[PDB]
Amino acid sequence: DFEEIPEEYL
Amino acid sequence: IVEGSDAEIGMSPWQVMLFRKSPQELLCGASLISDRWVLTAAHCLLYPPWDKNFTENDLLVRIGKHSRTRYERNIEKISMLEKIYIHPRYNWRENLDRDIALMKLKKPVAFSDYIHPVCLPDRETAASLLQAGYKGRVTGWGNLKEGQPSVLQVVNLPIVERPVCKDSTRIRITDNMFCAGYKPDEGKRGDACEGDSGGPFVMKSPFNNRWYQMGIVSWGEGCDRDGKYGFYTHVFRLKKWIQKVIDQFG
Amino acid sequence: ADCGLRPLFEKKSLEDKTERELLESYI
Ligand SMILES: CC[C@@H](N)C(=O)N1CCC[C@H]1C(=O)NCc1ccc(C(=N)N)cc1
Ligand code: NA
Ligand code: NA
Repeated sequence: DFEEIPEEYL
Repeated sequence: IVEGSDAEIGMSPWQVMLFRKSPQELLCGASLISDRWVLTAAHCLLYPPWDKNFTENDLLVRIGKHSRTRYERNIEKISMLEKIYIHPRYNWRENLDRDIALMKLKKPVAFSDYIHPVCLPDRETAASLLQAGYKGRVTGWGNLKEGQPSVLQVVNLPIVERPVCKDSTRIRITDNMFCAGYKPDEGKRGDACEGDSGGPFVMKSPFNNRWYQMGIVSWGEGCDRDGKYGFYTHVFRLKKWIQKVIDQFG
Repeated sequence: ADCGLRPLFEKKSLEDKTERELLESYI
């Protein structure tokens, strides 16, 4: 449902 | 938020989204109180009846948001948790008494037009503003009814007298809570709801024209039910704990 | 120190569309 976020934050 | 409206851009720049990393989803609301401290409800993080027990590495803080689901490039800021602090006498076993937790960020966040901390009340602002009939403002990305909004929702709601709060529920109410919401005969309606948890109840002081966070979205029986009211953690009542944490852990 | 003053509203002396409802309840 949510737009994926920049990998740096994961 | 049920029966609220879309927020204006920059209207609640202390609004924080607690975000679960895997699977990627909203966990709760929260609020920015300094460039590295975020305030929320303890039940967002710890609630053993539902097997909820989040660790720092389980979560991210997204600050500056408007859109619920979208990644807001060049506008939101996403921060990692250094440490969670939950009130030591938070009462998850019975009534969610002292439903409050702090989160310390790994790195300070940069303030912007969309990111800015809210104030916490002192005794005098609290005594002056927490009065039955006085309205505050609740914001969040939670359910639209007892469904999910495209953008931040806002609703203004009057504080309710303590006897009316008590008479509206079988749950035991404490001095660390207040309730808010319209009565059935007042016609208007609105309420926080699931997913709004941990978000702020704010009031704009007429003395210095600043926004203060008086409450934290904590619990309610259903959402926007006639004769029921939303219940909020009483931030001023727990400020000693807040200052202690912030003082000992900076 | 600057808490509670929003950049796009109080800092610019702009009001949001419903804050007057709160002011009017502070009786
Ligand atoms: C005691 C009532 C129960 N429905 C509840 O609210 N709980 C069970 C423990 C967690 C908490 C919750 O779900 N909080 C989220 C919530 C629910 C309702 C409202 C409202 N104002 N209607 C706000 C937050
Ligand atoms: Na009762
Ligand atoms: Na109600």
